[PDB]
Amino acid sequence: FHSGGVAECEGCHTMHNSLGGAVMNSATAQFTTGPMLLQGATQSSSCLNCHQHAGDTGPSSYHISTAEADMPAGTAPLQMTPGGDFGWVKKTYTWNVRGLNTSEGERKGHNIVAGDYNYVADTTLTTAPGGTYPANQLHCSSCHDPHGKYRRFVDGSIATTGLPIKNSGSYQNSNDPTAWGAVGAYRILGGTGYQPKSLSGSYAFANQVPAAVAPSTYNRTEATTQTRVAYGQGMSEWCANCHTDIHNSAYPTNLRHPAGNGAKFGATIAGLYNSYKKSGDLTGTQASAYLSLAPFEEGTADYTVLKGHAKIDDTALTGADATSNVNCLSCHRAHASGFDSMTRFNLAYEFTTIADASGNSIYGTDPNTSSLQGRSVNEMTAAYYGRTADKFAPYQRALCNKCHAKD
Amino acid sequence: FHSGGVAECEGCHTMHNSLGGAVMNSATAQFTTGPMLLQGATQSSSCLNCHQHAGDTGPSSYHISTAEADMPAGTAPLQMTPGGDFGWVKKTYTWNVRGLNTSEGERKGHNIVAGDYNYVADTTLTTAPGGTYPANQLHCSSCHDPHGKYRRFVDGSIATTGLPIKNSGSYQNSNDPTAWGAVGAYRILGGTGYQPKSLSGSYAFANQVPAAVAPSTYNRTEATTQTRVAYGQGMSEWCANCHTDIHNSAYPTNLRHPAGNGAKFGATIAGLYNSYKKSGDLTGTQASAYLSLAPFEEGTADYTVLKGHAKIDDTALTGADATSNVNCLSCHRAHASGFDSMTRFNLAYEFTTIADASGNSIYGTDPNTSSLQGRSVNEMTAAYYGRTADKFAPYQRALCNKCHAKD
Ligand code: HEC
Ligand code: HEC
Ligand code: HEC
Ligand code: HEC
Ligand code: HEC
Ligand code: HEC
Ligand code: HEC
Ligand code: HEC
Ligand code: HEC
Ligand code: HEC
Ligand code: HEC
Ligand code: HEC
Repeated sequence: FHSGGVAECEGCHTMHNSLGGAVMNSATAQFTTGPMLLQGATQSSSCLNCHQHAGDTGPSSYHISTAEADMPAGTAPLQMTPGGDFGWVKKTYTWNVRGLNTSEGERKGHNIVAGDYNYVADTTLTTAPGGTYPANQLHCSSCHDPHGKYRRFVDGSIATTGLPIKNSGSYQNSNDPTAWGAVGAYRILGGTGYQPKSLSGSYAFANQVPAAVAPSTYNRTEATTQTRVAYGQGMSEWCANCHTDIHNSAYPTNLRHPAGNGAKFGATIAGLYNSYKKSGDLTGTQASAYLSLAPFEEGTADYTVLKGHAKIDDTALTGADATSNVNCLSCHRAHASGFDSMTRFNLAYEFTTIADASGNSIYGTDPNTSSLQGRSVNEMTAAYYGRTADKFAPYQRALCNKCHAKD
Repeated sequence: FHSGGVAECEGCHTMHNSLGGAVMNSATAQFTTGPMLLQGATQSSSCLNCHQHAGDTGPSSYHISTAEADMPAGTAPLQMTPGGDFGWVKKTYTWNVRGLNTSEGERKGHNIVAGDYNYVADTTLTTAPGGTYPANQLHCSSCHDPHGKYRRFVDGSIATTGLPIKNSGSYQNSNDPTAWGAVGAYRILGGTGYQPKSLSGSYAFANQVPAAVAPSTYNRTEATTQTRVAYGQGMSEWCANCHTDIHNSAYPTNLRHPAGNGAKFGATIAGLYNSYKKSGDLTGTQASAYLSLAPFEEGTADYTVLKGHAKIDDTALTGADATSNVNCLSCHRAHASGFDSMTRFNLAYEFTTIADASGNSIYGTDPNTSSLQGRSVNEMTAAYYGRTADKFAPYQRALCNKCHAKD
């Protein structure tokens, strides 16, 4: 559809809301289209009309959210992207240990605005924490560039114009940009000047598009092999481009957890990342010890090495480096994850698992517990992207001790 | 929260000092956390933000200090732990018998550093008496391990890694360490190599974690039954691990009061411990004669016997043994006690009580006396953990004649 840049130009837009007499999208009546001539009531329904295919038997191809008619109150959202399902924003859990605990769905993700799909905007976070960016204006075109104008050339520069776009910058089986044609940006997100016309403020992006290489055929379970995304240089600065006061390139002279190009691993931290396998099983290696729940920047922009370190198979499970950096997106899965702060981690209880009597592991036996937190064992399994009770310690503590071994 | 080891990982730390837009701890402004990313101005406010619940009607659950808004100048701190309240460090008493006497609150406890709770560091004791350990650096993580790394295995060995942690080593209704999972240390204190990263000296712990079994539901008055803590082997050596020159395993070849594994009771001393009930009432027995104000090591590490001799009820009031040792923590309650040298004893006046005219006992009638020492009778009662004028002799001398009968 997109193929690096702008797409089939009626795929998202519509001109008269009519094609063969029929309404092109029933959210608005015929002979009136909607906002910015799009197919939908908002700027995100024109994304969610072929993304979010209603009716799924697993994470299929490129979809990023699951229809509400597919999920009851007993199952998890059924698409496993590196961004995660937006269906997690409509999950409010109530478990009754020593009182009650409400883990509402507002805190689990970016509440995009989509009236026809009941994606209500975030009510508690009225603006972005860090900047002045509104949450009643956040759409899918608010951080992605829907036209995909941003290119990359043979010298790695990124420009809004010049040589035309031939394919996507992600997907390691892509092509290199030539002297006659450019390759589009990684996951066509805007940068260094991007602002939608629908915004009436000084909300211009001032950070470049993040260099990374995602793997093709990425919607998968991670019970067998892990999804390695290259995450090269500018992911933390791009997340800082709208959450201004959050990133931290200098630790400590800000007293925030470091995230940026200057947020290097120590030689101590990189050894603790490579050693950690389970709780107390500090026997890991440089190679064959990687966790997608805590990635790192590997802070170069050499796309040959980035396509080398981007593989669906386990042939590229190299661990940390002393010169490796810290992502924003190390914790905080990008779209939504279902863990009350959009993080990849269960941080509301002290150990993420339960050992059943003869000591193998489970996630629990009952939603009304403190360890499992008002959900099924299948929903906690799918929240860890199909990672079952094994690959973890039986009483494994919170997974953000990966690169400190504070166990 | 902790459950033997490291906890809900945002329970003490914070990453951006923001959650739902609001500041996670108002001692530091938003988008800057504090020292070591903790919730508070110091490393102890991140302990005292859910410990020390402001507003109490007695010793409730697990709290260790009382808020200053709960105590006037007429009442005592209201939590009775085996460590004692840190509120006792802010009690300066002035009684005017033949001049005046100032019993300042610096001498009554470990002055931890907490700027938001006005716990000022100790000014007279600049370092630890016995070592070179500073008092301007003492925090709750300075003698406890805040991550609780130290484990114990099925063979009683203690290691920093190996099998993971499932529960606390204290609390006699705990579980035994299995071949698949370890039990955390007694009262998660560090040992044999513990040193915080915030210290820039050679202050490494070289003594093991003390073997003991504390009783569950311990915050209580002791007007009815006593709180028996097992206190097994290494409490005196662990207190020696930072107060180096103080402990004494060989008496006399040091001329200090003995405290250690080699500081055994004599056959004379163990008989004097069992005989002492009150002043002059030397009629006690082996069984049914125990005082929590003067415990002993019972110097084994057999945790079955230690959980046997750890009971809130009076079913385990066995007295001394000829092979029993002497704690540090026999005198000197651990956190703070309010007796000008952190001891469990009133050692500033010759008899701890007053007989009122027809000879029953009181603690006094007036703070401006020598027997009651500038405090209420209720504050002296709560300083003895709710022990009233009875259970004592009417003119009972200083309680450290328990195991000598030097009355
Ligand atoms: C100028 C006054 C007119 C009139 C009378 C019509 N158009 Fe358009 N049109 C455009 C595109 C891309 C489509 C197909 C997809 C869509 O509707 O968005 C159409 C469709 C129609 C139809 C119906 C055809 C059908 O199959 O039902 C009719 C009757 C029609 N148009 C009439 C594109 C454009 C424009 C592109 C910017 C312009 C201008 C117009 N049309 C203008 C007109
Ligand atoms: C409106 C509902 C949409 C749709 C249809 C998509 N997005 Fe996003 N997206 C964002 C970021 C930072 C990434 C990259 C994360 C990573 O690579 O680890 C993505 C990725 C995607 C994909 C590719 C699948 C993937 O996980 O890589 C797709 C198909 C996709 N998006 C579609 C950022 C955002 C937002 C930032 C606040 C917003 C809103 C959206 N995306 C919205 C949408
Ligand atoms: C990389 C540059 C970023 C950005 C833009 C954000 N984070 Fe974090 N975050 C983490 C945790 C554990 C929480 C919840 C508790 C806490 O704040 O300590 C958060 C919270 C946020 C928010 C606000 C959410 C809210 O409910 O108010 C925002 C806007 C945010 N983050 C942005 C954890 C981490 C990390 C773990 C080590 C990493 C790295 C980052 N976040 C990085 C970023
Ligand atoms: C910062 C204000 C804290 C907090 C919240 C706690 N401590 Fe301590 N502690 C120390 C020792 C040697 C013990 C065991 C004493 C015994 O078992 O007899 C304890 C015990 C505790 C407990 C359990 C309650 C109890 O009395 O057993 C709790 C909840 C607790 N602590 C919390 C030693 C120290 C210190 C040594 C100088 C420092 C400082 C602190 N603790 C600080 C704190
Ligand atoms: C880089 C991909 C980013 C990460 C990681 C996060 N963001 Fe955002 N963000 C924006 C707004 C207006 C909000 C409030 C709306 C809402 O919360 O639904 C947020 C919120 C978050 C949150 C908190 C989610 C919660 O409700 O608890 C997290 C953890 C988060 N964001 C992480 C705006 C923007 C934005 C503007 C165009 C960008 C590029 C990003 N955010 C990027 C990231
Ligand atoms: C085993 C639990 C211990 C007992 C019993 C005592 N200590 Fe300490 N200690 C340390 C410092 C730096 C000081 C000076 C700071 C201050 O006094 O507030 C102290 C002080 C004491 C005192 C005197 C209190 C007074 O002001 O009169 C007593 C009676 C005492 N300590 C008993 C340091 C440390 C430490 C370093 C990490 C450890 C493990 C201990 N102390 C342990 C014990
Ligand atoms: C609303 C304006 C959006 C946004 C923000 C995105 N899409 Fe789609 N999309 C479609 C298909 C078939 C694919 C895979 C094939 C391909 O990428 O060429 C995608 C992929 C994406 C991506 C990933 C691109 C990358 O470089 O990896 C992104 C970021 C994305 N989309 C965003 C199909 C449709 C479609 C109807 C056929 C509609 C409408 C949209 N997409 C709308 C949007
Ligand atoms: C600051 C880093 C600290 C330190 C040094 C300690 N805590 Fe806590 N604590 C909390 C709760 C609910 C309990 C009882 C339940 C349980 O122990 O699992 C405790 C208990 C302790 C202990 C005793 C442990 C033992 O093995 O007996 C100790 C030594 C201790 N704490 C030290 C709750 C909190 C909490 C917020 C919910 C905060 C923050 C802390 N604790 C912080 C600290
Ligand atoms: C889906 C991937 C789209 C395709 C294909 C095209 N457009 Fe688009 N457009 C899309 C969105 C989600 C928005 C809203 C942005 C906002 O400001 O809210 C737009 C907007 C426009 C605009 C408005 C001005 C601007 O955004 O700067 C114009 C003029 C526009 N689009 C033109 C346009 C053309 C010419 C396209 C085909 C070659 C085209 N769009 C395709 C989503 C999508
Ligand atoms: C409260 C009980 C805490 C929890 C839960 C976690 N941490 Fe912690 N941490 C805590 C304190 C009081 C301190 C200060 C120690 C000092 O040196 O002053 C720390 C410190 C750290 C550090 C610094 C390095 C070090 O102390 O050796 C790190 C890297 C750290 N903490 C990591 C960490 C992780 C990964 C945690 C959750 C799994 C975690 N901490 C929880 C108190 C508490
Ligand atoms: C992919 C790496 C990564 C993960 C995930 C991560 N951290 Fe860290 N953390 C680091 C690095 C690197 C440092 C900097 C160490 C240094 O400066 O020596 C650091 C520093 C810290 C510090 C300050 C320590 C110091 O020495 O000053 C704290 C506290 C901390 N992290 C907490 C956390 C918490 C809590 C989590 C779980 C939410 C977490 N981290 C997850 C990599 C990580
Ligand atoms: C729980 C036991 C315990 C308590 C409390 C205790 N002592 Fe002792 N004390 C002993 C033991 C055991 C010895 C060693 C006796 C021996 O070596 O024969 C001893 C020895 C002594 C000695 C040396 C006696 C000798 O024979 O050499 C003195 C003096 C002394 N203690 C004073 C005190 C004082 C003063 C207090 C009150 C602060 C006190 N003790 C509290 C147990 C205790």
